[PDB]
Amino acid sequence: GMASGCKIGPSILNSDLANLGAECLRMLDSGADYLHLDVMDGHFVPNITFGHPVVESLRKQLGQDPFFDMHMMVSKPEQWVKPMAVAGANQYTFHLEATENPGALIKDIRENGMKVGLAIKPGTSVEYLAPWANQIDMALVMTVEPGFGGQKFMEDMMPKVHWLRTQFPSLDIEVDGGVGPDTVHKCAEAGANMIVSGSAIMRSEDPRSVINLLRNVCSEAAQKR
Amino acid sequence: GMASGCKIGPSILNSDLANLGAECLRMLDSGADYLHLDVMDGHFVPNITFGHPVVESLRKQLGQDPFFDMHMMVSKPEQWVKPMAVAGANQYTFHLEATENPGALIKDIRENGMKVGLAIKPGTSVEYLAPWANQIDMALVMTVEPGFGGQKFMEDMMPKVHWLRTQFPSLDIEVDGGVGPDTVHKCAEAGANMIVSGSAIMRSEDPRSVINLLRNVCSEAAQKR
Ligand SMILES: [Zn+2]
Ligand SMILES: [Zn+2]
Repeated sequence: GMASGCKIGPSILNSDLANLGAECLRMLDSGADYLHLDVMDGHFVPNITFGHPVVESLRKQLGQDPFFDMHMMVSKPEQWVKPMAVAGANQYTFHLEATENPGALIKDIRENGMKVGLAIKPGTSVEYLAPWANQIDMALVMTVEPGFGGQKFMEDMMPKVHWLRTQFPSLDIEVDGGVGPDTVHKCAEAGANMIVSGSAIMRSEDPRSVINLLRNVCSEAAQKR
Repeated sequence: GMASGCKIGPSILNSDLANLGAECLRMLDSGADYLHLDVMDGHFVPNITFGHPVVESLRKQLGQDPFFDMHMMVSKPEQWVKPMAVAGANQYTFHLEATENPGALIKDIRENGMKVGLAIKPGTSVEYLAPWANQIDMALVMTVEPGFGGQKFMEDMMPKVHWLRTQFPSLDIEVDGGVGPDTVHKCAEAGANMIVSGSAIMRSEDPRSVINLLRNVCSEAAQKR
């Protein structure tokens, strides 16, 4: 199959947001494959993080090479496609629950020169990604309810990851929510190959070591597939 | 009267948002009286800037002394009072157009230990501020339409500032929108004593010089009142 082999994308929300450029560089210097940037508009989820203006500053600072995956937890994803492309995002991961026209939105993301991610919240059945799997670059199975503080990793989401992996062997599948050295085993064995992790990396004196561990656990499961 | 002296609060949206702490420290080291932080939720205005998690990082870096004025351009300002108070905001400036119960919000802001600001956009008659002028710490008369890039300063907003100053000699009155060395005379003469400016200060080589100029022009007007 053509699934990408394991990628680790640190989430930066638990980083020092007052020094976000330096934090990102630290993640990339520790071996991050991509940067997972969580954008929340206070409507789709009960929190407000940052929008395309922060993204543009980050792009000016880091240059063109680093890959930015925008996790768009916003209620009108159609509205931010162009501003994010102009800001320099590489991938636009929108929520199935935030539009009535996913098809048109996928076309617009592509028309704007970005890769397409499609995410689903815990209550949304995995079956609803099926008609879109072959038309996207990456699927995101969330493993916490977004926008809430201090949510435990949800083991009962793994059947969604396994079902996606079984039906679409070449789809890139991301997990996002409480993923760390302990929960990554379950995510990898279930089929996920794109790992988002935040506090487990940000709490460490040695983020390179934590990213290595995540990638290595992910790989050992992927080589068995 | 008890109108505060002249105060300059740089706006930081044209700063390097990937180095926001360093940018705020530079403003403070340049004589800024406060920091004016524009919060936009992508609904009340067509832009998403940043929320309380970024304010919390800023407060942790800069310590307890600097004063943060939150310009809350959000559709549900009731929702972010407690989160902003916990993040360490000093003043919460909400928009009169963003609520049908300004009275209860003013109380809630004060219960959460913050100063109270009340803002009106250009299309909103200044008469609508009057019932609340004595009950707030600061009124904000916006001098551009919020949410759009590169808007010209609106000279036709000056009569709103003057009416406010005449009716409420002890009220602190803020102007926000394309205010700089070339428009500050008009704002001061009209009656404004809190001056928010962006690029004119941010992109200067001598930001202390620009802050001093803005305060000095403002004082020359204030002395004649
Ligand atoms: Zn995310
Ligand atoms: Zn403002």
